[PDB]
Amino acid sequence: TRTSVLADALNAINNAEKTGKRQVLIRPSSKVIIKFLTVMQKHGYIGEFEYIDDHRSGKIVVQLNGRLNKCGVIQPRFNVKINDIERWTDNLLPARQFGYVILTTSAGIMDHEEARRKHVSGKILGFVY
Amino acid sequence: VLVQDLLHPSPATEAKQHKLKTLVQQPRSFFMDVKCQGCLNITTVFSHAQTAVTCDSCSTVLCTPTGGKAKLTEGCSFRRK
Amino acid sequence: PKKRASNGRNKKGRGHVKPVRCLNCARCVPKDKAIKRVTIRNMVEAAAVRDLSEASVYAEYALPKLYNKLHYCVSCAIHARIVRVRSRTDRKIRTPPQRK
Amino acid sequence: GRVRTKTVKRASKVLIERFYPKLTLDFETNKRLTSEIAVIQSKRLRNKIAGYTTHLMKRIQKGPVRGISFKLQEEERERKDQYVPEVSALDLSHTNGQLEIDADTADLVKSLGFKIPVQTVSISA
Amino acid sequence: MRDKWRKKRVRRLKRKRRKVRARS
Amino acid sequence: GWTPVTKLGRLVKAGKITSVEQIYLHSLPVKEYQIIDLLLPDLKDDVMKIRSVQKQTRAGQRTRMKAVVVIGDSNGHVGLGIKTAKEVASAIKAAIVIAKLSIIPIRRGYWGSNLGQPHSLPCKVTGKCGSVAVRLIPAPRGKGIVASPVVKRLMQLAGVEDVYTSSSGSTRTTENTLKAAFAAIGNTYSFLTPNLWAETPLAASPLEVYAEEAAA
Amino acid sequence: MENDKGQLVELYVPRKCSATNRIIKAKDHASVQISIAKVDEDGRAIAGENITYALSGYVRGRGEADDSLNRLAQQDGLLKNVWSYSR
Amino acid sequence: SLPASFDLTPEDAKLLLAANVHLGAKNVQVHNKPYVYKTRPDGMNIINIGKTWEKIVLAARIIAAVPNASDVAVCSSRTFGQRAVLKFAAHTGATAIAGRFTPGNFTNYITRSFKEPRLVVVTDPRTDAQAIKESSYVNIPVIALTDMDSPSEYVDVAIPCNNKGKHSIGLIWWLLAREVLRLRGIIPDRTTEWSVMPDLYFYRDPEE
Amino acid sequence: GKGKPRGLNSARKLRVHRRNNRWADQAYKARLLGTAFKSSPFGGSSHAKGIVLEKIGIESKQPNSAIRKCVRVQLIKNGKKVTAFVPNDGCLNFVD
RNA sequence: GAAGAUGAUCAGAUACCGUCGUAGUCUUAACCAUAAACUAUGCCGACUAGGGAUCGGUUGUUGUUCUUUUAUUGACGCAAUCGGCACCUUACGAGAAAUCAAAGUCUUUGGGUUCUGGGGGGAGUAUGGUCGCAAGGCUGAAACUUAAAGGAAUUGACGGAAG
Ligand SMILES: [Zn+2]
Ligand SMILES: [Zn+2]
Repeated sequence: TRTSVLADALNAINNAEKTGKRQVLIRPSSKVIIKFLTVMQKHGYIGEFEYIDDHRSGKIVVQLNGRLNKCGVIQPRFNVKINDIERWTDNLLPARQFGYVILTTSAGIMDHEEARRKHVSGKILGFVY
Repeated sequence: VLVQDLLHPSPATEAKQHKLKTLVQQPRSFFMDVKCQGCLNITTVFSHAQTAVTCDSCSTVLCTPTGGKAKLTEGCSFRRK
Repeated sequence: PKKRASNGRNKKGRGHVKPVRCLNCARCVPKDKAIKRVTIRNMVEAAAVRDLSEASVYAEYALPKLYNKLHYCVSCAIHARIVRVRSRTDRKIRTPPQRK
Repeated sequence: GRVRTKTVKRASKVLIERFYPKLTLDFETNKRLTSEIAVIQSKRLRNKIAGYTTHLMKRIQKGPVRGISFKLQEEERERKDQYVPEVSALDLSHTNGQLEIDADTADLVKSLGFKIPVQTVSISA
Repeated sequence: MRDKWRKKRVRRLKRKRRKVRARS
Repeated sequence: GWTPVTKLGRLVKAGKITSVEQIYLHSLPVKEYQIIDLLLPDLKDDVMKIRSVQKQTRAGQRTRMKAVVVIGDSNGHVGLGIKTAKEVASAIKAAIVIAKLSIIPIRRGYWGSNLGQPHSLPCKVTGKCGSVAVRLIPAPRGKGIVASPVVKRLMQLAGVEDVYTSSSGSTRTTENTLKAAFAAIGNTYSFLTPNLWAETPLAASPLEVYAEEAAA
Repeated sequence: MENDKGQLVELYVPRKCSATNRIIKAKDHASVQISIAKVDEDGRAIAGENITYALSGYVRGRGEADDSLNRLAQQDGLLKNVWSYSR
Repeated sequence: SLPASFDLTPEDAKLLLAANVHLGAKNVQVHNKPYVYKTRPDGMNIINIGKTWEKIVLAARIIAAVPNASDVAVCSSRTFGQRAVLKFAAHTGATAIAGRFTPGNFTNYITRSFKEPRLVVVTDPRTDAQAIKESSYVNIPVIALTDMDSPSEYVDVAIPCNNKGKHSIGLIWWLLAREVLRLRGIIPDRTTEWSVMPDLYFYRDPEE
Repeated sequence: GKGKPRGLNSARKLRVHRRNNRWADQAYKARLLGTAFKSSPFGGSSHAKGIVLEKIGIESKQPNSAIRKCVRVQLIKNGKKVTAFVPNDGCLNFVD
C-alpha cells in the first residue's frame, strides 16, 4: 500500500524529467509535498506547480523545465545532528558547490545550506540537484 | 507528447475517460422525473436505481433494476434534472 | 537457457491441462502441448473416383470425406516430419506455412 | 557453359563508360578497336572482352542498360521525360466542374475559408 | 550417477543404518 | 600528400577551423585522423594491453593479436583505441589511428574553493562497460589520481590530477575497464550544473559559414 | 565554470536541446540543428538570417522531435494554429 | 510573423483536395494524431489539409536555409516518388538519390556515391528507413513525407500526405518545389502561374 | 525494496539477520567454533615441536612425476602424528 | 498396469518391443505433506512506450440479421472505458548475455516488508530433536578433500537431425 506520499511524488518527477516531459501530475498532495516543492522553486529546479482541490487528499500538477538532475527521498527520515550533515551531503550530493539536502526541523522544511545558517537540525527529508 | 495541458484537458477526452480517472471524479449518474402512463405525478428516480421503484399514487413499478442503468417500463417517460 | 518464451506449450493463466495420448505411440502429452492437425480426406484416391462412379447404383452420389483430428507428441511429430527444426529467429514465426 | 567472368564483364563495361561513341554494333571493328584502346596480354582474353562489349551495346540500343553511364544516356533521358498532357489531369475539367469529395470532408471545406462547389458522395463502406 | 538414483540409493543405505541401530 | 574526402577535412586543411572545441561545439563527426594531427599536435600515446585471441578452424587456431591504446594531450582531450590485427605492430598502429578519431573533451572542475585553474572533476561520474563500473569522485588539491595503474594512466593524459576512483566488477578485464573509464570521463559534459544553466544562442555550424570552401 | 579571478576557465561551453534543455554531447551524432529561414513581406527568403533550433539525439529517437518543432515554431510565429496545448 | 499570402489559396485547396492528399491510413499512431481532422465512417482517416499546407511552407523554408542546393539530398524507394524527386533535384539544384540507397553512402567515405548533405528529404519513412537510419550517424536533419502510420522516429518535419497514392506524392513534390523556388526568387512572386504543370512529377508507367 | 527492512525502528531485525548469516563465512565460523583449537594438529599455534617417528617419501600429484621427501612426526603438546615436508636440496640426511 | 512370468533381439540382457498379469488406477472414512508443487521471477504500492486482439461487466451509436409485423428481443457492428489471461514492435532503461514493459524508475546507490545464498564436494549425509502406522517429512553439521565447479554466448569439430 501507499506508505510515503512524498516518495511517490518524487518518483513521478524523476520518471518525467528523464523522459523529457515538461509536466507531471502528483496524486495525492500533502503539505510536506507542497513545502518540498517550494524549496525547489527557490533554487529554480521547477517552475510553477498547480494544486488541484478535489475535496480529497488533492492533486498537484508541476511544471518541469529540465534543469533538474535527480530528486529523491531518504527513507527513513533519519535523525540528523548538525555534525552529521557533513557525512550526509558527501554521500548524497554530486559536488560541494551545488546540490541540496532537504531537512525537516522545528524551523520548517529547508535545505542544508540555510540549515547551517541558522544552526538548527532535524530529520533528513530528501535531496535535490 | 512532451508538453501537455494537464490542468485544462479538452472536454472531448473527459467524456470518454473513466469517472475515477478524470481530473476530479464526478458521477455520470443523475436523477429523473418519471411520468407514468397511468397518471402524472413527479417521482424522482435515480438513473442507476437498484430498487423496483413504484409511483406513490399508482401501484405501478417505474423501473426494473439492471446491472447498470435501470430500464424503465414501456409508457414511462423521464426528464433529466 | 530458455529456448522458448511459451515454454513449448500453451498454458497461461492455467494450472493443469488434461493430457492426450500420441496417435503414433500412445504417449501422454498435455493437450495444449500436443501437435494437433485437422485432416479431412477422401475415402478413395483421386484415381479411384472413375471406377467408383461407374459402379454406383446412385446417380450423382457424393463421396463422404474422412474426418480426423490427429494428435502427436514432440517426438511423434518430428520423426514423422509433421514439424521441423527452425532457426532461432524463425522459431518465433507462428503463422501457418503457406501450402494450400 | 559460356558464362562470362567478372574480369571480362567489368573490363568490357568500363570501355563503354569511357569510349561509347567510337564503338559499334559489329564485333570485328570493335575487336580491332579494343586492340588499340586497352593493353590485352592475350588475344583470347581480348576476344572475350570485345564480345561482351558489343553484346552490351546491343542491349543499350534496345533500352536503358543497368550499371553503365557514358555521359549521354541520362542527358538524353533528361529532355525526353518532359511529357505533359494538355489537360492537367488534376484540374476540375474531367468532372462536371467541381470536386467529388466525401460528405464528411465537406465539413473540412466549410471549416476552412473555402467555398468550393462539391457533389456530395456518401460511400459509408 | 543420476541425481534421482543417488537420492534413492542413499534412502536404501539410510534404512540399513536405522535397522542396525534397532538391534541395540 | 593528404587529400581530405570530407567537408570538414577541407575546412581544417585551411585555416577555416583552428580549435577542436569548434568541432565539439557542433558534434561534427570525425572520420579521418589527419584532422586533429593539425589541431592537436601534442598527443601522447601508450599501449595499455596486448592480447591474442584465437578463432578455431578446421585445421587449428587462427590467432589475431589485439591492442588497446590510450591517447591524450594532458589538457582535457583523451581518446581510446581498440583494434585487432594479424601483427602486433599493425594492431598498435591501427589502434593509434582510431584512438585519435575518438578523442573527446573533458571538463576539469573545482573541489572546494575555485582558486587557481581547475584540477578535478565538477561532479561524480560513472561509466559501465560489461561488468566493470568505474566511478570518479572529485578530490582535493592534495590527493593525486587515486586509481588503479591502468585507470591512473588514462586520467593523467586527460589533465586530471585530483580524483578518486572506485571500481566494481571484473576490473582484470582491461578492455571493459578502459571503456567504462572512458565512458565516465565523457559524462563530465553531460551533467547539467548550475553554472551551465545560462541559456546561450545557437551559433551556426562552421560547415554553414564555410559552405563554399568545403563544397568538394 | 569560472575561477577565482573571474576568467571563464570553461572551454567548450556546450549547447542545450531546444525541446528538453539537456546538454548536447560532443559525440551526439544523432543530434541535428534545424535552421528555418526568415521571410520578408515580399515572400523572398532573406540571405544569411535564419531561425535555428538544437535537437537532442534523445528526442529524435523517441519520435517526439516532430512535435517539438511544431510547438517551437508555434511560439516563435513560424506556424499558426497547428499545435494544440490542450490534448 | 508571416505574410497573409502564404495562407492556403482556394486554387491549391482545389489541387490538394483533388489528388486525395486528405486520405490518411486507417491505422493512426499516437504521434500523427494531431494531423488527423476526423474519421470517415468506412474506416478511412481524414488528413487536416490546413495543417498539411502549413507544413509545406515550413519545410520549404528549411531548404532555403541551406546555402548550397547540392547539399539537399532527396531519396525515394517507391516508384511513385521516383519521377518526382528527379525534376525536384533538377529544378531546385538538389541532389537526387534515385532507386535503391546503398548502405554506407553517408558513413563510409570510400564509397562511390559518398555524399554529406546538410539536409535529407524522404518520400516515405517506412520504405526509406536506411537513409533515415544513416542520417542519425552523421548529424543530418531529416524532413519526411509521413502518412498516419508512418513511424516518427528520427524525422524532424512530418508533412502529412497520402504516401499510398498515385497523384498525392507527385503533388507534394510539386508544391515543395514551387515554394522552394519562390523563396529564392526564381519565381517572381506568389500570384503568377508556373511553367511546370502538375502532370509533370507524376510517375509514368512503361506503357505510355 | 531490496528485501531488507528499512524502518527506523528495525535495528534488531538487521542486527540479528547479519549475525546469523556470518556463520556462512568460513573464516568467521572457524574463529568462533574454535576448530583450530579443537581439531588442528598444532592446536591453533604457529609452530610445533615434535619427534620424528620415521622418514617417508611421497609420490607427487599429477601432472608432475616425482617423489616428495617428508617425515612422520609425533607431536609433543597433543600426541598427534602428522607428516612434515623437508623443503631443500639434500637435507633428508640431516633429519634422523 | 509397478512386481512376477513369459516370446523375441543381443556376446549378455531378468531393458527397450510382444503376451498375460498382482498391488495400484475408482470410491468411502482416515494418514501422508512431497513434485521441474516453474512464470525456475515473493507480496503490497506508484510511475515510465506504442499497437492490435480477447473474456466479464458497464456506457453510447447500425446499408446488419432476427422475435413477429416492429418496437421493450437477441445476435452482429462501431466507439469508450474498468478489471483480467496474454500477445506484437522498439529499447528511453537494465543485464555477463540469452533476454526483460519488467528482470526498468539500481555507484545519480533508500516506497514497505517476509524468506533464502557466501567456491565445488563430503551432504541434505551423520547425530540430536520433533511430527508420521510406516514410507518418510522438518530442523541439520563436522572431519576430510579439492582449484576449480558453473552461467551465457562465439568459432570449430562431431550427430544413427532437417533442408
Ligand atoms: Zn404514477
Ligand atoms: Zn514420445
